[PDB]
Amino acid sequence: MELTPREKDKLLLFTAALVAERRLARGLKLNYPESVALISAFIMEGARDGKSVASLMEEGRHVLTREQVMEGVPEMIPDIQVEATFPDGSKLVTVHNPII
Amino acid sequence: MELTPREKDKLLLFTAALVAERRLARGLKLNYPESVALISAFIMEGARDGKSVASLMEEGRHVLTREQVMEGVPEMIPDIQVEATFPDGSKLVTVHNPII
Amino acid sequence: SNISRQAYADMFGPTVGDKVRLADTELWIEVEDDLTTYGEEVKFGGGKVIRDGMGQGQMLAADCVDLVLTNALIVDHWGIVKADIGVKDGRIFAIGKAGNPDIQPNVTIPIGAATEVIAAEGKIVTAGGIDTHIHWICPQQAEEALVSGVTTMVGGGTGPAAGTHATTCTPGPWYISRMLQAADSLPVNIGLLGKGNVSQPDALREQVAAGVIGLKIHEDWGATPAAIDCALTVADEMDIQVALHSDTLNESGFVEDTLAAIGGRTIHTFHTEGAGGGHAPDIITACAHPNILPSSTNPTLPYTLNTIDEHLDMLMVYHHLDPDIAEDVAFAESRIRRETIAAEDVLHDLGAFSLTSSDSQAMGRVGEVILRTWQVAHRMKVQRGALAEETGDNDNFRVKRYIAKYTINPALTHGIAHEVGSIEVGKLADLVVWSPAFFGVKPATVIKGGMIAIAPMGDINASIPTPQPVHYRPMFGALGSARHHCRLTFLSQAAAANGVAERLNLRSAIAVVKGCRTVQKADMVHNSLQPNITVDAQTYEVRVDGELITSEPADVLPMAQRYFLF
Amino acid sequence: SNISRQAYADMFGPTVGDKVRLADTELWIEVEDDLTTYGEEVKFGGGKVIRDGMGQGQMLAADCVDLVLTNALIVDHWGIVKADIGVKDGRIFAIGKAGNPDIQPNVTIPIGAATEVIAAEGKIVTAGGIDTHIHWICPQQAEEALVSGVTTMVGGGTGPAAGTHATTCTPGPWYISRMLQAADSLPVNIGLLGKGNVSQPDALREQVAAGVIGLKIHEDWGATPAAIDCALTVADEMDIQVALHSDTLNESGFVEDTLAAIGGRTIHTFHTEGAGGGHAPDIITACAHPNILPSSTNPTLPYTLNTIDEHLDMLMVYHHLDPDIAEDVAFAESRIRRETIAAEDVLHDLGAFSLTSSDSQAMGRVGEVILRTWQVAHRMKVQRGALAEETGDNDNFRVKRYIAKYTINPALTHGIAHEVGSIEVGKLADLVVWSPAFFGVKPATVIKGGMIAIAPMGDINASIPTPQPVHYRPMFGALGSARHHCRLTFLSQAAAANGVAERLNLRSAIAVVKGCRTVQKADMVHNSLQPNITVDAQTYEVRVDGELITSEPADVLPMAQRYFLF
Amino acid sequence: SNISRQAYADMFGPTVGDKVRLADTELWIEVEDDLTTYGEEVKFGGGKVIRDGMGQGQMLAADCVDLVLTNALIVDHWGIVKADIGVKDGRIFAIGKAGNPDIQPNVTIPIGAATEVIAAEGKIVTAGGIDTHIHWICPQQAEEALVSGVTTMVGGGTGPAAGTHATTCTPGPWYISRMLQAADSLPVNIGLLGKGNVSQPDALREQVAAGVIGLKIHEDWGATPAAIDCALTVADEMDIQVALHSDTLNESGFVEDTLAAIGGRTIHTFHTEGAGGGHAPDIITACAHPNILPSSTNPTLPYTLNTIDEHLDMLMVYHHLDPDIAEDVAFAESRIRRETIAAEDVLHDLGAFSLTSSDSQAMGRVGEVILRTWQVAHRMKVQRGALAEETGDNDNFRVKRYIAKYTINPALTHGIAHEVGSIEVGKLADLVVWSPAFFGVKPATVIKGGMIAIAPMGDINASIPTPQPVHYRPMFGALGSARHHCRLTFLSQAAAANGVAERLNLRSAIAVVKGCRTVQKADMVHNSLQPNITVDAQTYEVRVDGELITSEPADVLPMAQRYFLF
Amino acid sequence: MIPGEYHVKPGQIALNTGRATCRVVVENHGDRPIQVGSHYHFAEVNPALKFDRQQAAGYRLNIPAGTAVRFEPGQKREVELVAFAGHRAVFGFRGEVMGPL
Ligand code: NI
Ligand code: NI
Ligand code: NI
Ligand code: NI
Ligand code: NI
Ligand code: NI
Repeated sequence: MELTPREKDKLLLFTAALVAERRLARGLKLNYPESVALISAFIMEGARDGKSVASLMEEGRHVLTREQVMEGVPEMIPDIQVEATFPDGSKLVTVHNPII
Repeated sequence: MELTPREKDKLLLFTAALVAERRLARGLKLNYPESVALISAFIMEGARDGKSVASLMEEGRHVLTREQVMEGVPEMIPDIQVEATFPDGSKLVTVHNPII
Repeated sequence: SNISRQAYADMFGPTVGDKVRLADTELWIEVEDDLTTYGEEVKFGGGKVIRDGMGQGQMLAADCVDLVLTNALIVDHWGIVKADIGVKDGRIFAIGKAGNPDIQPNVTIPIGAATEVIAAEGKIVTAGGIDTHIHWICPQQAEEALVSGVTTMVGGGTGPAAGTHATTCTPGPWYISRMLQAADSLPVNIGLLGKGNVSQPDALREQVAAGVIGLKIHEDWGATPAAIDCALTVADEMDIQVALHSDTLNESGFVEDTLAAIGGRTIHTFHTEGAGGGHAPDIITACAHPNILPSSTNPTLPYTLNTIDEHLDMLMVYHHLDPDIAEDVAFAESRIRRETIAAEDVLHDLGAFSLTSSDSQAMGRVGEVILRTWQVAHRMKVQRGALAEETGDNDNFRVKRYIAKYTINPALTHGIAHEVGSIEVGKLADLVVWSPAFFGVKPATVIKGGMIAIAPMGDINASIPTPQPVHYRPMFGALGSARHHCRLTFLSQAAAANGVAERLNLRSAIAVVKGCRTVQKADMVHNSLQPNITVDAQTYEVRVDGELITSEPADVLPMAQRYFLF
Repeated sequence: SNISRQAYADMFGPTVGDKVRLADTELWIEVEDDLTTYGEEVKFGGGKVIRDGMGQGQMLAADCVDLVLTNALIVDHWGIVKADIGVKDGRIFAIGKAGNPDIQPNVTIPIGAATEVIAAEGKIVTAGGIDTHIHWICPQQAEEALVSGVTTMVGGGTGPAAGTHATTCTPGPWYISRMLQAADSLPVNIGLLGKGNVSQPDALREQVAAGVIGLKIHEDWGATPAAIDCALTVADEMDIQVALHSDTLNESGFVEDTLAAIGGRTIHTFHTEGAGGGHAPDIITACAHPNILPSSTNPTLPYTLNTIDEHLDMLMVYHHLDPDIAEDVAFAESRIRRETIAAEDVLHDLGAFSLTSSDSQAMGRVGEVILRTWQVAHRMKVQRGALAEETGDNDNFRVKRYIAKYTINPALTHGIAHEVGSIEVGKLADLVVWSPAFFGVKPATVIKGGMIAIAPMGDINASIPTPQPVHYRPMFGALGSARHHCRLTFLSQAAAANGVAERLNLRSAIAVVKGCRTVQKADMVHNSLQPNITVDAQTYEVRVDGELITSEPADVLPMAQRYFLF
Repeated sequence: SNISRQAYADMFGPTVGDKVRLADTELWIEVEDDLTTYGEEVKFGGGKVIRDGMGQGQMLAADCVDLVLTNALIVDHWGIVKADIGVKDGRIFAIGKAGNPDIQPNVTIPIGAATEVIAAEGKIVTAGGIDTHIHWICPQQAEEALVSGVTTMVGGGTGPAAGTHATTCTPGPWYISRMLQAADSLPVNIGLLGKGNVSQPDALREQVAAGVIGLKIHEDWGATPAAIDCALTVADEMDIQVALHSDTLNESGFVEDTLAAIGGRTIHTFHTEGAGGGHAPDIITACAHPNILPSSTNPTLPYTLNTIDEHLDMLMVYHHLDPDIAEDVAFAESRIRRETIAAEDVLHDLGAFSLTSSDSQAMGRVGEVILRTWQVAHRMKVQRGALAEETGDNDNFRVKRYIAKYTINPALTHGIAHEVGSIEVGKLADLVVWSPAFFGVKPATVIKGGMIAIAPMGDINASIPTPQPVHYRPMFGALGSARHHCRLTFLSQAAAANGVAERLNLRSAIAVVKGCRTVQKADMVHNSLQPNITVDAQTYEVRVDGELITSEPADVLPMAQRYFLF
Repeated sequence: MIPGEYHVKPGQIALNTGRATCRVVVENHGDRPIQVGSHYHFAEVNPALKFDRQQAAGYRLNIPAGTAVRFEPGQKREVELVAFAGHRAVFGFRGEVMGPL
């Protein structure tokens, strides 16, 4: 595989998102780290699919709603940023006010 | 658990394979690292089941086909090697030209 | 006897006339020369050639190399040739034919009992990359860069502090001393840049005497004509380089005023295209001058379909700009221009831009300097075809022009070409071994000062080093005292003389910079073009001799999704 | 001109009269004073104030600070004020107004070419925490503590050995020397405690001469009157502190006998409530004496719904007690008492208990000293309302009383307040920067000796330092020689004189402890109460002046599930 | 009073006559002797024995041990006994009865204020393992080996280079010097082997003078009679050991020619069975000679159902053999023989083979030397029953014979038995503590030079060290300067005299090898058999005195799937 | 498209050109297989291989570098040898020459 440090670091984000994913499935209101991990992993998969940065900046704002996270969480996340390998290389996706 | 360095290292391979597994499920053509991780994890589970080295060297060649991976990938993987604890201890499984 | 060319290539790697595809790009290289004697190639292994009395001689350690890279296909600014590479005392000893003079002919690289062997047949070997635009935001950047194939890092910073997040400056004696001490822990050659923004010369001299090999002039600390002139005056007297990030706001004047302040003195302009900073919107015109050594930072290389979208927001987040307030987004529009971003790719292809760098974690990707440089070359071949300098049915010249952008040119620009920058005798043995299918993406071995420092490594407990999981791990060359011996800390001549290394008790080898004032655009290997370039103030269109310079955005690039897990 | 207060707070952080909520607790702080001149605040960035000739002057390195924390909201035992913080030579230079005297007024912290900038507007800055109850079970504890905001660790141990699992003792010269050498590798200030349980003075003097800054008397090694008196006699002559874990079994006598043995001499009583060890069930009465400096360990802070259940079993596992044998569970019942556990919270609120500590991996959580201290303050505000000392509609005084529990008081108790413990001029620059939403939970930056040592860091290869995954990673301040320069190893005066640092070839800066014998309860900042406290031998009820002291267990706490992944 | 044997065993571990099962194997050990005085056992804890005036005396540091391992069940080549182990100055002080002579009888290991305690009741303690077949392919191997219970590593290499992938050779002065410097960073004792394949003596002497403690003769560099004789001549004059990997190809002669070249001089034959390399197919006959110290590498230990299948392909991949070309697979068949692989297990049981080693990442598993050695003993007990030397109803003798294979014998073979190799007074305190259920698989504590270097550690932030996740983590004994003090770098006598340690500025303790030329098969503890062994050239059948030696392949083994996650 | 693929031009390579060669019939009289490498001094190979050792003096196998020729027990075959070059000084092997020639 010849995994570089950045590929291995992203494995950490993916795993954190698996934890969040299962908890949301149980019907829990996500906390701060769970919310950031879930939305972040969503974007990385979008890039693997070949979606554009423009599409993801918008779609990322519909992963979680205010009713699916604990009180105060939406305000603790003014934005979420993550990079992934798009068909045209690494690009940065910034999702402003992802939770509403 | 008293996990040794090698057990922890294999947790990295397992997780890389979870990423590949989900992408294949979506219908994507796997890339180089995804392909190596998926086939590798398959073998480790085979050893946990108690399958022989001889059986796995063959079965490993039927996990992915040329139509399930990106162009050039089969040629980037002349073989795949992985070790796991068989009922009779650690053994090395080498799968030659796993993707066809 | 006789052997077919295909069987030969499989056993010893390609030879004269054979072509090799660089990774998954459309770039093909052709072997120009082979320094071997057919039938006398050295090969290591059971029953092979490198054995006592055979390919290995009886000479003492002093009369043989410490390491030999056998049957390597060298790709450097001077040629694409097949040869054996000898390393002795951590430096490049010779490029030629290895073996034992007792029974073999034309031996120029003697192998003896004291010789270690690295089998490079079927592999491409290149010098280590040199990134001259590092923001020392975190130490983790050194491993990321090393893994990508970059062995020298020049920049400034003190950690995740605001000043460093924005500029490549290590402010003052205390932080400079602290960072020089910390550098001993990192597996790459390092040189630091101080804060050059001051109108009092002695404040700059102090920093140089403390150890910085250059001064960064950044607009955030005030890139005014007074500051610029002051920095250049000190640079001229202390033989150090100045890196510039000009006044984007046009607050003290326009690009012509800045150029006037520089006054024909040598200077390295950072991210000359402008997106990363500089006079809006024509800082790019600087590449026309003889005293300007121009480089690009990597997020804009090459122009792709998602570039503008990501950049507009990247700039917004990085500068804390309010997107809904019309007054802020106007400045955003002035910095990110599709017109200059597309032209930059072409200017690299023509040789008007001479270096590529990252701009680590401050609008740049530290592990993508090499990778992006090749993506640009691929995109330019696809769009523009063969360069006027090409000869034969290959891309050899384009390959030499581009590899120089991250190896020899940055070395020349910063006064360290006497130590590193290329595969030439006497230079530090910083080498990178690549498998053709992974060229520019994932290295097979990264050698620092004659010792392997990092390489892909499989299961530690396995019967062999190849079983999964295979990922990059630090080797002996990155450990304690062996590391110190295999890396260099560059100092200014003033610091070296003041005994800074002894005072701080620096453990690594020391190298002194020199020749920073005498380099000019004409000295940039394969990238010395000084075009009559203009930028339309209203439309931002870039023209050279009146002709419009532009390119089309890529939707898919090589060296991307086929290699990375994320 | 004029600017509205809200826009002002968004740009420069809050000012006089504004209130800020501490994380998700009910604690609110109000800015008491602002040392700026409105309109002259320094801000770093493109086109901002800290630029050549503007907010940055022309002075040489000696006449300006190395680092400036701009627009910081300081929270310390002496005040909650807005100001700029200057750091020079690794120490706190001044708390005032930063800038350039050439064009700005009231400048007390000069910024020059040699100055690095950390933008603290909108952030809260505090001194580094000091944990004086460390069991050196593993080196990994130092990173865990550093990340939480603790910069100094005092304790004893030799690794995961039985003696260390149970006591904070580094036994004898050999292990003491070995641990002092190992300390150079850790990114926190360190001081060691030796085994004080012996009735032969010379065996204690040896340990002190070897380097320990204190002696731990633990019941597992025999907390007898003879041992206690011996340790105190040596402490009195060598100016070192004694930490006590009394005889829980009441084997040599009751609490009154132990107090009699101490004989009015200075001593730091560990986990004074009793759950962590000590005379059953009234060791808590010790907080009434003038010579006793009382601290709590953290698992009992604050009293919650699951406390008793977890503790009863924790004690069982830790002491290898057999749950089915009535004779063992009786001793369990004697140590874990709901009555004393509930009272302890109140005693902290009243200032009868002066310190908080962990008791790392021996009935304590190393990364939760700060976090739990604030949870107690929250719970006490909710249950008891405003303290009698409060002024204004805020919790400022309660905040000052509690922050002193893990900063200045432990420093005073162990004789290191001359080096660390608070944000005052001349002290080592161990600072912690917090975002209000994460105060006491997850730091934004942890500075050691003037250099950032650890901080949250995003993707290393990203264009900016903010993309995910963001997790704590060691910075330059934690690397090799830079680390040695930014940390302190505390020694006893005897060791310093004997040349122990030179003999062991210790690389870090050295600091000597002093004033351990002269501190008394009256010296504990905001926590000097000596209550007439009694404990009923049968019911375990705690009373002060006859009134019952108690509290209710929390079902939910702030700084918990909203911040952690697990 | 009186106590029942079961309650006694639960409190103090087993005593004389009790038996203990080794992990999940069929091997049972019986306590042969107990050095205690019933009623006077030392136990640490609340209200226990090791307390001031009780089990702990009043002596100064010089008159008491630094560390005491209480109630340990020792398993070493000399006995299986219950006793207390005293450690002083990093070395084994005494094996006897610990305590305070003031009130206890028969005290031979005095405990004082300066004594740390490790509770070993219920645990088995053994010397650290010694692997003499290391390929320094990567530094990560040291941690893997340490975790398994191996504290000394002898081998050669320079990193992931072709020469090292194939041979245990550190070629020449430069690489040798570099590797000696790198060794200071690793937590295990280290000794290096140079390249012994040369027919010019001075080229070997140089390497020895540079620091190697032995020379590796490998067929890949040419294992010719001329080379072998040259290496042995130098070894004879410089008191260093020679390790041999003979000519598998039979190119220069057959096994008898190699033996003739050796000429009765001392030599350590690597992987004597042949699969790992050597004269095809009878290199195994070497174990019959008095001057040959024979060892096995681990992938063939023990013979199992999947062995041949994995080996045939492992050899193919490792040697780059083409499976479809009949000419290559013939050589494959000559090296991997079911006949010799099955016999090897029996030869170990009889004591004809004296050492076990790994052959790390070059057809061997670095973390499985100990584990596989016990699996062989288990398989041999199951198939062959009790050894002729057994006495009583236990496997004590078989256990002593096998533990010697990876502890005392390798130490004797390489001239380092004066420092390490067994639990005897005066030797470096490299000890491994095991819980019986995990013996040989996962250690409870690994001690290096008197300090714990690595051990299982649970949640760092937990209230106790036991909560999950529990995994191996480096302790204080593996940190910077403490590490240097607790490890040894072995040098040749010539290097020690030349001042190599001072020249390279080596920080760790130095030990010199001696007695490598005088060891013979008769000196191998419990493994000195010289059988009249023959190998049929056609059938490959192994016979001793005409009787066929063979065994059956295991389908399931202990110390496997019950313990590992993968 | 195949990442890193070669485009080897068709043809053949002539090895060890311009050097003296000679053919020798060799027979393995031993009971175990013998395999000789391309650069080994043929005159000093395993004593079980019967041939004119005098003719092989200063010669090695005329085969591609790194390859070898195998001789199973009783196997007889004709091999082509090429003369050593350089200083033509033989050191090592079975120690029969240890000097020039
Ligand atoms: Ni810039
Ligand atoms: Ni920059
Ligand atoms: Ni305690
Ligand atoms: Ni404690
Ligand atoms: Ni071998
Ligand atoms: Ni080996």
